[PDB]
Amino acid sequence: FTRGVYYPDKVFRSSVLHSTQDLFLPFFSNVTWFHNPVLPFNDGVYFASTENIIRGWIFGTTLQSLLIVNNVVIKVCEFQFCNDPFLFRVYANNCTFEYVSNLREFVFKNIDGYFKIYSKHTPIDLPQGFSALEPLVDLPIGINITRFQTLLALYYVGYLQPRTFLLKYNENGTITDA
Amino acid sequence: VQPTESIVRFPNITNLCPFGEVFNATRFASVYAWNRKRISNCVADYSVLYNSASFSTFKCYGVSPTKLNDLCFTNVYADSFVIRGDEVRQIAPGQTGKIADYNYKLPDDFTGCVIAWNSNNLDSKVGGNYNYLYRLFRKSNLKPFERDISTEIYQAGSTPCNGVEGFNCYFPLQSYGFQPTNGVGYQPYRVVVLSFELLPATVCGPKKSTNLVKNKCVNFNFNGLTGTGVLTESNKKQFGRDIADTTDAVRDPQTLEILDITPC
Amino acid sequence: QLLEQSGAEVKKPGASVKVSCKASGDGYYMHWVRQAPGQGLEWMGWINPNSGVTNYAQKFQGWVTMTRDTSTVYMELNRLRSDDTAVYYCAREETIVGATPPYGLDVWGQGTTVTVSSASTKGPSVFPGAPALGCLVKDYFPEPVTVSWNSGALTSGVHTFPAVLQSSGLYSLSSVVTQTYICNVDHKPATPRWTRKLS
Amino acid sequence: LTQSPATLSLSPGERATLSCRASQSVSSYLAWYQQKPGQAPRLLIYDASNRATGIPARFSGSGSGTDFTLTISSLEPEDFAVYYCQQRSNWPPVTFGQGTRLEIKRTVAAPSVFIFPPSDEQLKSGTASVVCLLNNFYPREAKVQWKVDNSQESVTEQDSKDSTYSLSSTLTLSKADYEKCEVTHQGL
Ligand SMILES: *[C@@H]1O[C@H](CO)[C@@H](O)[C@H](O)[C@H]1NC(C)=O
Ligand SMILES: *[C@@H]1O[C@H](CO)[C@@H](O)[C@H](O)[C@H]1NC(C)=O
Ligand SMILES: *[C@@H]1O[C@H](CO)[C@@H](O)[C@H](O)[C@H]1NC(C)=O
Repeated sequence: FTRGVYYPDKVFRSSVLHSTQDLFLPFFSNVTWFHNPVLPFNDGVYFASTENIIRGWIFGTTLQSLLIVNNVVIKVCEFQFCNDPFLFRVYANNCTFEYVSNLREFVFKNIDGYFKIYSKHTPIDLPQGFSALEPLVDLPIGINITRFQTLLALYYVGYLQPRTFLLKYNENGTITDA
Repeated sequence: VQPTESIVRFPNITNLCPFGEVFNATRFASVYAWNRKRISNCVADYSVLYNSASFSTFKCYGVSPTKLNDLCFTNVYADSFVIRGDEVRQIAPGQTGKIADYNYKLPDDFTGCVIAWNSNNLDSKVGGNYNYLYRLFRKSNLKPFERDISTEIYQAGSTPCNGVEGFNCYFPLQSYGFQPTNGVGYQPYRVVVLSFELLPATVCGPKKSTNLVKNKCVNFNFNGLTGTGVLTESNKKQFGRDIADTTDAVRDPQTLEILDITPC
Repeated sequence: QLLEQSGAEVKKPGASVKVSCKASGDGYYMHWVRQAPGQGLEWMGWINPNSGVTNYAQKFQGWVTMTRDTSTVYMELNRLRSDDTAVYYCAREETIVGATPPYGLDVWGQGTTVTVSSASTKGPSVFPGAPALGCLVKDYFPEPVTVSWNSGALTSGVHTFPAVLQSSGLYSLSSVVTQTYICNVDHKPATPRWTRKLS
Repeated sequence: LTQSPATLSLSPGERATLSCRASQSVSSYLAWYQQKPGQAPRLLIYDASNRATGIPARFSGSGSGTDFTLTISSLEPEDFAVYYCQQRSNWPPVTFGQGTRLEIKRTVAAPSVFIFPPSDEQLKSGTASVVCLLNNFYPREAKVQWKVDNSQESVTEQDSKDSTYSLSSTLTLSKADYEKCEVTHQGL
């Protein structure tokens, strides 16, 4: 519908109309209602899991091998995964980076050596409202990612396109229209 | 009204950057597989390098070497490798040869500094040093900042060949013959490329933070931003710019209150 | 390093032959270079010991096949002819992964003599060459023999010419020198002895 | 590859100089080998100027382009052998050279010639062999010719006490044809 509009820059604005050119999810596009297959990671992935079952994600190429486990544990070691990883039956050489810190939307990107994760969750198919997503974390690893796969403890997936929007702030500095 | 004094507000960091671990490394790499190290969250002293007389080449491209201790940087890198002495002129925006075509390519709109000195004392054995390699044959040029490691026989226009050298089945690499009785220009130089992007900032040099002065036409420097305005107190909330594409608010980097900028 | 050879061996025209080269020294190739008698050296091929990738010469495409295990490396040659009588050497070559190696073949094995003949195993025939006096070892197979004088009690003037090949497939050499003198001839591949008295 | 000269003659104390002649490009490393008769070869120089481990200071090669030399300063009595040059490239991966033989020079001598009639033991067999012998001469060359009213010859190597040669020709004839040796030499 009108989901997946985030804050592109780190600039406060107020009572204006601004026009950017970044990766977005197109309005009135087709998403894929899943019910855990490996999926492509083309240019960025909108994610939206309405529901404590959806735990984390694995990001990689051969399945180097980014890992998010939910205390968000993030490890960019070189891993050996099983056929169907789930929750701890998930899985080491040259560990390089480590980090620890209803409707729940997420937007993932991978550009320029950064790894950008955006977040928002509201209480409640996908609803018809309009949401903004404040950025959650910014990970400097710079790796090669082509496929990904969610995890579970035994949702929806879009894809980001290059477009050109025209956003709308207000008196408080919050996107309410596009 | 003329500006009265100067205001400098940098964050309260005190660690220093690992330039020792880059320049004073024991062994560098070869140019076809060149090393890389991303530098962030430190204080960088570019006064202990341009004052050293050891470096026989200190170019800078998007910035002058004197004015390095005043800017705040985003995305600093460092690229270490060993080349031969008459190929340092190729490490530049837009050159041709065998290093700037199959080994290491810099973009056209480049902002950084190239440092290169002599290391014949460390990179020359008696029989020779045959394990500093460079790529000699490739199918096509490189994109800027593209690495390529492969030991495969370069098939030219003939019958194919499978891990076997033969008629038009050359080896891809080539070793420099560094023995210490070479002339200069055949001796091992030793190169570091510092690249950084200007204008979230982390790395900048040792300037001392002053205090805060309000309701006076002063000159300010908030972690990179130069200008001339009057600082007041804000209402609701970095870089805070408005419809005129100009900064009129700024978060104070040492105490998280929001300030305004009214022009004098 | 230290490299070991299999040992000398004699075959038949049309048969096969397999030569080994042990390496008791733990990133290097193995070359095989052959030397026909009274000729220069000649390259056969190389084999990578780990991955088993081989390259052969242009002249030996179809006749030579080099194998390995895990070190010990084997070279096998089939369809023998009269032009495959030589000594076979194995040579170590230090390598650089990716480029041409600038070091040469520094460690050589000692050599494997391969004789390809048609005739049968035979004993010598000593003939006393009285006049400067010489026992004429004649019409034997295979090379070598050993000739001494006075059961090894004379070293000055003792000549022993190299064995030449006749047109009957048998070798023959002479042994001259300048009191009773007796030559003593042994031939190890069949052990005959002919202690001929020469006058 | 092509070496020159074919044979080379010196005296102990001279200065040896011999040359190879390589091919196409600069990715064409070259080495030098030494072989004594009855041994295995031995590395001396690699990449045309760098000595291998254990080689003394008198072996020293040079040369660049398409011309390579090996040069020995002071010639020892243990440095008489055969020498090879060996390229390393892509299309022919080895291509050894042809060989250059090194030897000792002394004063021109003359051989003491003998001859041997066939013994009756051999005359019973059906084939007779008549030996004609030379001893201790130093040119390298001689011509032994048979005159009656074929043969093969064999030559020993350098002697380690006076550096001379020997030779023996053998006229082989049947019994019935036997029922029915001029030495050409420049020192005589
Ligand atoms: C990422 O991986 C794919 C295949 O694994 C490869 O084709 C591509 O070149 C890689 N990316 C880079 C920047 O090398
Ligand atoms: C920065 O460091 C100074 C000196 O230690 C301290 O007084 C100040 O409160 C610090 N500010 C923050 C935001 O940590
Ligand atoms: C590297 O070491 C030298 C002394 O060995 C020192 O003078 C120089 O400042 C060092 N460079 C650094 C730490 O960047």
